[PDB]
Amino acid sequence: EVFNATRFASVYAWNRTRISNCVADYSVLYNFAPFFAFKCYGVSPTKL
Amino acid sequence: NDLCFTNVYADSFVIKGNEVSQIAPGQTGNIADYNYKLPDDFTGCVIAWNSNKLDSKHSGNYDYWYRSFRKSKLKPFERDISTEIYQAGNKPCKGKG
Ligand SMILES: *[C@@H]1O[C@H](CO)[C@@H](O)[C@H](O)[C@H]1NC(C)=O
Ligand SMILES: *[C@@H]1O[C@H](CO)[C@@H](O)[C@H](O)[C@H]1NC(C)=O
Repeated sequence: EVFNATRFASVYAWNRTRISNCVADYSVLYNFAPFFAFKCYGVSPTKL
Repeated sequence: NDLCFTNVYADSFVIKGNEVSQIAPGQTGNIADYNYKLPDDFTGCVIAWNSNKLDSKHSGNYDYWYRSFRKSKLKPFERDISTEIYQAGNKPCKGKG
């Protein structure tokens, strides 16, 4: 969803979802976007 | 102009304007991750000058190339010349589209 939406909020009202009770494999996040900037400020994508 | 070097390596390539900002020891970006990666402990100089007179002509010129799809990151000073279609999902697909 978070990426196969269309109406991503304007920045004045940033929509915020909560992700819980699930298993995260960020390869879907990778293949859902021809990335331009993946500057992580938390955990490295390798160890994500 | 006051130093000596065991050996000197000169790597030359044309990239775009933002990519000059991208080229630096350990930066993020499909160039600094899949196309060229300098070592973290880099001891050298990066030269960049504008060339709109040799890489441009009327009706366009698409001669140059760059990689956005690699199976992993690029190790420092390591070339990855190859034409292999990136896998998506689980298909052993070999082709465009
Ligand atoms: C989301 O994924 C589905 C299945 O891959 C695809 O049909 C759809 O176009 C995608 N939506 C967006 C906005 O990427
Ligand atoms: C925020 O995201 C949720 C989950 O997709 C959606 O139901 C909600 O309508 C969104 N709000 C806005 C402002 O788009």
